[PDB]
Amino acid sequence: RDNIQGITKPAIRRLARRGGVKRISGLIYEETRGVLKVFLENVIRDAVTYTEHAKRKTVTAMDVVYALKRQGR
Amino acid sequence: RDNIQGITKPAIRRLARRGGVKRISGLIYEETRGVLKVFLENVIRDAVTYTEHAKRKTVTAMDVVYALKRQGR
Amino acid sequence: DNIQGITKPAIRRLARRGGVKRISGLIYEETRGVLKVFLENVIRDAVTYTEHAKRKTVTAMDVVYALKRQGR
Amino acid sequence: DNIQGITKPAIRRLARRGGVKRISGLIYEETRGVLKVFLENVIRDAVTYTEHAKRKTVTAMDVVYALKRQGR
Amino acid sequence: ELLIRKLPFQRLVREIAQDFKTDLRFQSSAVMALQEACEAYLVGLFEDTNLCAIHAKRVTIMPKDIQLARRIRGER
Amino acid sequence: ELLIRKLPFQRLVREIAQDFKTDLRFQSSAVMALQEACEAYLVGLFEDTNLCAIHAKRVTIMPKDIQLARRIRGERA
Amino acid sequence: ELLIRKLPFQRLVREIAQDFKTDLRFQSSAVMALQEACEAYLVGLFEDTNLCAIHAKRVTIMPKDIQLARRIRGERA
Amino acid sequence: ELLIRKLPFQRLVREIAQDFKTDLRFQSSAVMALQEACEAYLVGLFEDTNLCAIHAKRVTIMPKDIQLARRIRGER
DNA sequence: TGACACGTGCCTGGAGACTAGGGAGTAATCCCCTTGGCGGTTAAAACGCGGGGGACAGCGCGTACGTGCGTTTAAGCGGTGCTAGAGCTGTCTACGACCAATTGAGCGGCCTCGGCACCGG
DNA sequence: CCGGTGCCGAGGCCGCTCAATTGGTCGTAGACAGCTCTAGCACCGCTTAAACGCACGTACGCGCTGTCCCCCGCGTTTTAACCGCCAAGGGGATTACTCCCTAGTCTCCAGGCACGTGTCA
Repeated sequence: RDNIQGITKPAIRRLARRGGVKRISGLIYEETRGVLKVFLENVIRDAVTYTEHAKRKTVTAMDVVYALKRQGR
Repeated sequence: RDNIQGITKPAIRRLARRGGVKRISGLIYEETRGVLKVFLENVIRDAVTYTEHAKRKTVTAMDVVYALKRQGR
Repeated sequence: DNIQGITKPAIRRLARRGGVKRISGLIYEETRGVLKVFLENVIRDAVTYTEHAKRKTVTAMDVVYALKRQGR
Repeated sequence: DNIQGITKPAIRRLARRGGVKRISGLIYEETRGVLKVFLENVIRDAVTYTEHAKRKTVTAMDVVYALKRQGR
Repeated sequence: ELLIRKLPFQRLVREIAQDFKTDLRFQSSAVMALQEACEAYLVGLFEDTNLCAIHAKRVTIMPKDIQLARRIRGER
Repeated sequence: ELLIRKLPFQRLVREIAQDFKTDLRFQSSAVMALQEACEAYLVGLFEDTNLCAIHAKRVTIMPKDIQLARRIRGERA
Repeated sequence: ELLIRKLPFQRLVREIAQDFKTDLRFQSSAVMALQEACEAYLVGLFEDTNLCAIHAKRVTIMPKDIQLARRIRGERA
Repeated sequence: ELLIRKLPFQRLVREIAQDFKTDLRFQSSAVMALQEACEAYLVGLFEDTNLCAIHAKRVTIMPKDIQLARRIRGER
């Protein structure tokens, strides 16, 4: 199965429950996946950039923190 | 004098000459200075970020190239 | 005349959505040339990806990825 | 006191510039409270910069620096 | 163009400053700078409130709309 | 909505494709995807052309406006 | 206690990275850091989305709620 | 030769950096690299402004020309 | 030590508060169709124990690569004054190409049938 | 070793939408001259450029330890996906109830601008 589909329907529901949402329309799930993908792409693009600057082949935890800062947490 | 004033009027004129303009209005100079400052601020902000990631105290040539790439597009 | 299927009133309507109030008669030929170049470039990349993946079928994601990387 | 100096028609004018079609009567008092908070925060930073430089005259650059760090 | 009148705006800015620090003054270009920023802020805030109003089954903006807009922005 | 007609646009896409690859297939959702992008691109290009017209204190867009907008954007012609 | 499943999230992260740069290895604490940030982001977005739903007197959140929240926050939408 | 003066440009670069992070020292080849990029950027901006000036039947560039060039590329 | 902002006077149309008044636009209310929530469940992809490697980040150190101070100075370059030359606009006259109202004519679209590959279980 | 599916390709018929005609005309092309203004010449002052010098801050490269990523057998394992009944609600139409937005009128005043003055860059 596609890897984007591993962000399962019950997982997105749980995130919404933690956000205080009581009922969730069927169209939320596809919308949430799109939003997540955009966020991930941006962060990872910066993260990999940091990795290359350090002349490494393994992205480090520190790479992500700088990526997150320049994205805005 | 102020450090922004070191990009002198004849220097801005020379940049404009290389840009193919034959005559330059008096208001261009202040406008050009503002544009340059915005550009510089942005690049340096990224440049300094790279320096901190590498745990360095000296901004290197490599720091600038990554800053420029992400601002170049 | 498949290039002619992008009619004059359609291009005017697109321009209205773009905020254009007045439209010269010479715009239409110019816009068509511009449009052709755009399409060629995107499709050229799209078909390249299809051949690289040895799939021979243009997918919707291929076009979206091509379009995304074009804008960069 | 000072927020009541700002005129009711001015806030309506601001909404027109913001592309607002209609305005509830209760917005104006609410808007005034919001405005006061914004100014306080910006001015608080502006004065902080002035004090750090051991100056008694607020400069245009002081406000701009305050504004940048507030918008950021 | 500036949308709020200079003198009432100046009085408010001076009033707030008097409470923060004693006898501080402001430059003319400083107040005009603050006013451009202030007018841009209110216009932007009014854009979002209107967007929030349209989301609801109305076209009239209400006090509750601004507070929602400011809460989601992370201000208050 | 799609301000460009669907069927003539699809024919053009197929027409252009015939020169790149012989008898290559397509998908329906692929053409609709390309069209949303295409219409957004043209509308945006028309925005810049209008800015060029207004710069020249005119209200009528001309071929020179399109050519100026694409050159400053970095579009090779 | 992460709410998104660990293994599928990690798989997605590696997939996206391969298009930026191939043959990259992710540190475990790097993925856990990225996942904590992502889930906090989604939960926060759902908090704002819920506020938008309550605003429209609807107990059920809808795509228009997510789109409104991201537009008012300032995210590209 | 770099059309911008080296030493004043370097002073400006250090000033801006000090606000992002204090006590940083710039590598020489880093400043020359930054300056080449800046001069290339300004020259390119001057090319586009001139195209806008010629478009408007003028030969003298004006602030509105610079603002148009930056707007169509997507700077502001 | 001189230039900047503070404080007050004159006033007049621009702008700001009520006072009627029509009403587009709010807010409860019902029925319905939609439509998630929840209960069962079972195969299953996730979680994990652990060997096994081992590629690779983290850390310490030598050193030379180079930045900072700073010091003089001869010298190319910026600032300022002034000038003569060229360029930025309004209202001149005009026209032609751009706008719209009207009418055949044709292609866009809804719904559907017949045939061909095609990755695939 | 054969199969359900998406595809072109066409048709039948309604069906909005073109090109073309004609007319009214808004806006755009030279332009004369008043006006700004600025590119250039000429000094004069001056701040960049540079070469040591010396002192050292530390970045880069290289080697060593670790440690944690990748891999997977593979065992078990809490659970995601699907069906289906149930009940909450989104919403569209209905209808009562406005106060919100206009005009008129009376009043308050924002700013040129000008003069007098305390204070700190």
